[PDB]
Amino acid sequence: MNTPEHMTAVVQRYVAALNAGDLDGIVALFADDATVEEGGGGEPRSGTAAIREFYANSLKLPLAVELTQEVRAVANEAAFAFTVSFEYQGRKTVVAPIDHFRFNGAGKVVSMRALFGEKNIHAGA
Amino acid sequence: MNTPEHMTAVVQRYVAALNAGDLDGIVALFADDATVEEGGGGEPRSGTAAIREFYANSLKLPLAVELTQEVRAVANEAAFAFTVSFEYQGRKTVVAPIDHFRFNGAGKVVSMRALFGEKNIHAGA
Repeated sequence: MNTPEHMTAVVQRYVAALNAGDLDGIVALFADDATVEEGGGGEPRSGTAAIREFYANSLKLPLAVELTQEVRAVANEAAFAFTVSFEYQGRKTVVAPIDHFRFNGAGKVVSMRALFGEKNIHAGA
Repeated sequence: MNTPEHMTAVVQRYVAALNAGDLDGIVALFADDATVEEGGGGEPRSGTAAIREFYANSLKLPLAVELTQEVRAVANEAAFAFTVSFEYQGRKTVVAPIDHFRFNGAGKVVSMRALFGEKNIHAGA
């Protein structure tokens, strides 16, 4: 049993932890044998240490992360639309993915799949 | 090979066909052995006739359908956020799901999974 309220709060913990650059808090959301994958990126990575590494790379720059719509949560799944903004060498980029989490009866995330393509990356020259 | 431009246009064909109540046009997007599923609804239904039936039910009332953000398309997948609005016995409802399509190398949809929960259903008394 997962509630929609629980899964929504887990998405919001996730978004806030990227904002905070809190890797322990991001990884604590996941089950021990979870996997993470980004749609057009490399193969899925599985289990606690791999998941940690995946996110450490995401965080080399401070990130401004925000949900851009209400979370969709039902049954044991949640999907959400959001943006990740960051600065580098004087240019602001805003990336807008949609991510999908699947939960276990424990309420932990067993899989996260993120989807964004080159059209979802908004940045001046 | 699917392009992001193709998959995005297939999402927009899909949305416009719900608007038009064009069931042939919706079903023509799918592969012959595709499946459709709604997250907290019944089991997945598979193949052309089942898919047709799934949508005929969706269309008993005229639907105003609109993408509410840019489509996310990458690799062979696309996800999108949208709303479905309709009227019944004097009340306007707006439902806001996120749907996920997976494509084959032919460019047809092999699976559509829609996610929305009771918090994504916006309606007065």
